[PDB]
Amino acid sequence: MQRCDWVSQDPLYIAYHDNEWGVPETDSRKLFEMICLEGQQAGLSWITVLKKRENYRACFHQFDPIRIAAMQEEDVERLLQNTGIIRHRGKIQAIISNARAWLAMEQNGESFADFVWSFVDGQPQITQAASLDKIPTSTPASDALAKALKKRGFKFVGTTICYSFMQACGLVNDHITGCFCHPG
DNA sequence: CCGTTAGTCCGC
DNA sequence: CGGACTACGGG
Ligand SMILES: Cn1cnc(N)c2ncnc1-2
Ligand code: NA
Ligand SMILES: [Zn+2]
Repeated sequence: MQRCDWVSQDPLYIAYHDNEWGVPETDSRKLFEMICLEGQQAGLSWITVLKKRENYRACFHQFDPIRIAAMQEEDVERLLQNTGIIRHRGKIQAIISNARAWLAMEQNGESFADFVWSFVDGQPQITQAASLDKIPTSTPASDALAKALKKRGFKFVGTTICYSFMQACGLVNDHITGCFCHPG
């Protein structure tokens, strides 16, 4: 089975690639979880975060924004000691900030899913790249999404993070042409 | 440019 | 073994 260049031999990474990455996600809560996990990747490899994803789901209340938004300074200082996540105060606080930011949107008219999908025009763009070096790391759309998220109070959401989120949640489909998951 | 994680790599 | 190095926040 030929797969994208970034997939290691780790079966956890293989299942994530085959079953989740690039598959259009339209659920607001799932999208919220993914923008949070992409921010947790900053400066690190994605596999580090993926391997910890079950720990994140346990520590952050299955990414239910109401439960997250109720977390306090004491929770942050507790999580800073938890070796199952990334022990970085700014990143832990970012998940809490992001949950409050999502609530401020959703209690006030704006679907997070409608909002992120507004940065793509119709069907997800399918890459024409045969190799990872020909796939962009950010685009005009990811630039726009990052700027809009920051305006709305989100943290750890720059253009490169936003583009990786777009790939992951299938707002673009960046499976290389030779990958068995490419919609060839 | 400087600071940071977790993890890899490299030199002593 | 300890240090360098490695997409944000910062100055
Ligand atoms: C290589 N890769 C695969 N999947 C994700 N969700 C990523 N975020 C950053 N880098 C990523
Ligand atoms: Na759209
Ligand atoms: Zn692929």
